[PDB]
Amino acid sequence: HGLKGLNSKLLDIRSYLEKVATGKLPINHQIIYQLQDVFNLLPDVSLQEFVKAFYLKTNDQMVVV
Amino acid sequence: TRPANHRQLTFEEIAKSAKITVNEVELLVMKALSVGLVKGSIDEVDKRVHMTWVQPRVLDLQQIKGMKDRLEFWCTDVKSMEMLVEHQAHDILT
Amino acid sequence: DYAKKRGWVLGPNNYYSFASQQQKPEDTTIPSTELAKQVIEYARQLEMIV
Repeated sequence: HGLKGLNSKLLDIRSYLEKVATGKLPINHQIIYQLQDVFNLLPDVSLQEFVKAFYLKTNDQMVVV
Repeated sequence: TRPANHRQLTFEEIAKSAKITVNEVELLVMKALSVGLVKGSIDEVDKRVHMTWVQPRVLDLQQIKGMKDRLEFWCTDVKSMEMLVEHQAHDILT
Repeated sequence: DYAKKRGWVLGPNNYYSFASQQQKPEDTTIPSTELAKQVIEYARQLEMIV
């Protein structure tokens, strides 16, 4: 349900952004830089120390399982 | 300008781009860290300023198309991996 | 015959050229999707009626 809700919200965001992008509707000067800080997040999954910690905790869970 | 893959910037490109001296760079980025547009930190041993956050700016149409392309790249994988959890679990999730 | 055989050619007072080593690139988080399969199967064994 969380995955479907995230998909629906991202679909709405894409619909609005491609609507205001392609000529129709004025370019709102806010939101487009308020949603700029979204893309400054999403950290690198292919980072060395993050993977090194992720396996370190996955094994600790697998002991209990 | 750089797309957060190598956000770390060396001091040499800072002193070449801003045409300031070698020893005067750090106070300058401290001034940026004084105000709040920049939220980085400085490593002096390698002399590299790591970057975490940059305040947002105004964007134009081609940048909006690129943002929509990246947002579609993110939008596809959600459906693609929801198919993974829904396809490999039928009678658990019922 | 050994000067024309393979890499590391020899003859001018030292044997040079054609070094051989490794770089070893890795990501190691690629089988994570595979890990998902594994953990779901675990719940599979926990949830079909015997």
